Amino acid sequence: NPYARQLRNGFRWLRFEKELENEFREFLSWNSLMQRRAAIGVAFLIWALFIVADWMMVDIRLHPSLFEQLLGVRLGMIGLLLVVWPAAFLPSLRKVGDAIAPYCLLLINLAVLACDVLFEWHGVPRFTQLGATLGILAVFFPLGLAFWACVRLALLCLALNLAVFLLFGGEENLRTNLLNTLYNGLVVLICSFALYLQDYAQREQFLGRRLLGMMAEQDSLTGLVNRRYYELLAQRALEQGAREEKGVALILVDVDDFKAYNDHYGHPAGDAALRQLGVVLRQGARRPLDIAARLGGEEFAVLLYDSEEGNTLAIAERLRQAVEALGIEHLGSSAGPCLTISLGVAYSTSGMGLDALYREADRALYEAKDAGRNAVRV
Amino acid sequence: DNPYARQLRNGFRWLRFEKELENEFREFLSWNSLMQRRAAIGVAFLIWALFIVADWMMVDIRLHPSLFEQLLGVRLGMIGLLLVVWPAAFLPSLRKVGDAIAPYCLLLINLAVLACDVLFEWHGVPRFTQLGATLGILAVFFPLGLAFWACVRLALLCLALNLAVFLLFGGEENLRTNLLNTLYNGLVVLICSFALYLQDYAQREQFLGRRLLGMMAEQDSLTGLVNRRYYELLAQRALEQGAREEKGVALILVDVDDFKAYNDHYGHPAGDAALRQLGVVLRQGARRPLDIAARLGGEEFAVLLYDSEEGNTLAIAERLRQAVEALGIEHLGSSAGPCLTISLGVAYSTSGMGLDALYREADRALYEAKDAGRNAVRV
Ligand SMILES: Nc1nc2c(ncn2[C@@H]2O[C@H](COP(=O)(O)CP(=O)(O)OP(=O)(O)O)[C@@H](O)[C@H]2O)c(=O)[nH]1
Ligand SMILES: Nc1nc2c(ncn2[C@@H]2O[C@H](COP(=O)(O)CP(=O)(O)OP(=O)(O)O)[C@@H](O)[C@H]2O)c(=O)[nH]1
Ligand SMILES: Nc1nc2c(ncn2[C@@H]2O[C@H](COP(=O)(O)CP(=O)(O)OP(=O)(O)O)[C@@H](O)[C@H]2O)c(=O)[nH]1
Ligand SMILES: Nc1nc2c(ncn2[C@@H]2O[C@H](COP(=O)(O)CP(=O)(O)OP(=O)(O)O)[C@@H](O)[C@H]2O)c(=O)[nH]1
Ligand SMILES: [Mg+2]
Ligand SMILES: [Mg+2]
Repeated sequence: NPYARQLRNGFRWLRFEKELENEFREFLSWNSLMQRRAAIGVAFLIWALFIVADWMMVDIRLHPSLFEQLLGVRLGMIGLLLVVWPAAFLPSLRKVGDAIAPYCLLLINLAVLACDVLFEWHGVPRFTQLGATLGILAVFFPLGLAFWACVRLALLCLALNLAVFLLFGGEENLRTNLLNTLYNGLVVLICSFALYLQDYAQREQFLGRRLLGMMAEQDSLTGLVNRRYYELLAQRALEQGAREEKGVALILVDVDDFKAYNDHYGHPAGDAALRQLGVVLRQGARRPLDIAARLGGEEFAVLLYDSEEGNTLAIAERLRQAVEALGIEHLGSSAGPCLTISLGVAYSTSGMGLDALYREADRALYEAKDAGRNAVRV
Repeated sequence: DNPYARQLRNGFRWLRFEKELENEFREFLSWNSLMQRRAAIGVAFLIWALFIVADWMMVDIRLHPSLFEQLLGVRLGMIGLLLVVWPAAFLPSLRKVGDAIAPYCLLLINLAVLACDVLFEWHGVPRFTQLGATLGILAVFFPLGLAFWACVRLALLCLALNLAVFLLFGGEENLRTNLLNTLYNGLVVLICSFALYLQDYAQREQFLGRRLLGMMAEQDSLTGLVNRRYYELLAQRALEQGAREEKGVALILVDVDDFKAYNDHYGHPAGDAALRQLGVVLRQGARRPLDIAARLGGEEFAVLLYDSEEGNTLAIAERLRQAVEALGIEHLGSSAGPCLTISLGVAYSTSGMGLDALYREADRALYEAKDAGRNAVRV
């Protein structure tokens, strides 16, 4: 089981196998549709709050040109925010949003510094140094991106935020911006702790549900289908077979003389071979809508879909030969040097239930097992 | 079913478990969060040390020596507080004490963040690191192992102090800057609350899943009592323990008689229905200490007994046989009575004797009870 082995060996440093990671990314994108809706809404609200704050804070009568330039930049992203808005709600193109989400964030960061880079252009001192911080925290919003995607994005944002102040506004406020950029560095580090626990929990919650579902779908010792799933699926198979008007053939597999194997070879060794029986039974089960299941204990049942009586006899004979050709020693057998297998085949028609076919299948094995080696009766 | 499975099916939006589950979860949270306190103490010591360096970096000691001294006293005070709480957090013996002051420790850190600022306006010097108050809020969201609502209510209280101190002790010269920064900090809390919710929700589902996955796989059964493989581990351990203290172990196998009639006349859902009442009445009849009851597979089950004599084993076998006989279930196809009949086989084990020998004797008596018209118990 690919899911089980990933959980056992651990997934530290937050990385799956190539196929599992691709499945996880689809899982991440599927469950982050609601988060994208909130992220677009909050970004529109935040930038709207920036505009009203700027107008009510800076005087226009003395610096009208500065106000006009700032107002153009802010509305520019707001209009650009309404053009990426149709690309985040339509499910038809949600895939492209996985690659443009970094584009839609770093561009927002670009405008955050653009508003400040104009206060010193017009010779007006700043009134809030917390603008740069809110652009950085937008990176950590849960847009369904991975751990390393968000982390590498904020670090790039941090570098660009530091760069804009070094080449601009020189010999003025340099100490206060460098400290604020340094303070932001701690902001990124603190948020990295929390995001790590989020992504680690998310992956191992995804791994659990896949493993839990598979475990209930199959049995444990072998890879066949457990009892309660087999009953439900066979009823669906019978209903489907009646819908398309074609008979369903049932063949049951039973091991003969298992006390001798148990008491002479040991309890763990006696059925250690059960997996070997499972694989050689499964390799003979490759047809479409052809199932392999264990009914609990020594006896197994496999269901054939759209097969004729000649085919059922042919496939039953070769699997009996195949298990005989395995040649596992079993000294207590009265029908051969090695362990022997009994088969019982029954045919089911449309509108005829599971109970009747099982009744029509059991005594063929009973008449075969007794006074018989590996005989098969229809 | 399981309490863990019950919660998962019910759902846990708003992040609240049952009282017993939440107490287990909180202990689970504290156990796994022990490593996080190592980093939390490290960063808080490092951050406050860096605050001291920054304050001395530019503050004019010549012009304002009193301001520098007062700030230096406050910052070293919490570092002293960090060195007195540090021995109370790394010791596993009082880990409950270590997180008994976690809201207390964070609030004090927030207090010094504002106290090392308001003194700038006390001495008439404009501040230079308005971002300082924000760092006192982000400390609340550090993964200290607290619950979701504990962190959320803590940061909101820290938000209140920022607004209160700047409106009252913040004078009137830099107010318009203060409310803007406090309003921006409100967005900081809101943004971090989104990520916090996903963290706690993802964590809680795992604990329900891990408890459910482990218990269903290793232990228990879908309808029965215990998995066959786990029964084998217990039986080997019980035999090893029994041989160590030199006492016999009694084994009893319970079998259903004439099950073909029940299956083909009453149906499969009736057949598995007969199983689960059979399981519960066998479970209620198994109350001895270190008593193992399991579903081996198919129709037969085995119960393991520790420190019992032949008379007790025969006595308990008879009453459960009468109990299941007293249970009125229509099994009209029976050839041994009006209702379904149950066969039992009891075997005794000695010291240093393998499970195959006792199992062979146990089933041997079972068939010799079967051919005797059922309803028989043999040793
Ligand atoms: N059982 C749990 N283990 C957890 C939980 N959170 C973290 N961990 C542990 O985190 C481990 C991840 O590997 P590391 O120790 O390298 C992770 P790091 O040291 O960077 O941070 P922690 O996750 O705080 O240990 C993993 O072995 C888990 O046992 C949790 O909620 N439950
Ligand atoms: N290790 C395991 N042993 C099993 C399992 N299921 C059944 N058994 C063992 O197999 C036996 C039950 O099957 P039967 O007694 O009907 C075996 P036998 O081949 O003699 O039956 P017929 O061929 O129908 O006469 C019994 O010894 C069980 O302990 C299993 O999943 N694992
Ligand atoms: N299968 C997953 N569901 C998730 C994940 N993250 C969030 N959710 C969903 O979160 C939901 C729990 O919250 P509610 O249903 O009350 C809606 P709320 O807005 O509070 O949460 P979200 O649905 O996460 O926005 C739940 O239905 C999940 O489907 C995830 O990683 N996997
Ligand atoms: N509904 C279920 N039927 C089961 C289950 N396990 C076995 N069986 C049925 O039990 C039958 C196997 O034969 P049994 O060992 O029950 C023999 P029975 O008690 O009918 O006759 P005696 O040998 O005279 O005691 C067969 O019809 C199986 O389908 C199970 O978990 N559920
Ligand atoms: Mg058999
Ligand atoms: Mg029987």
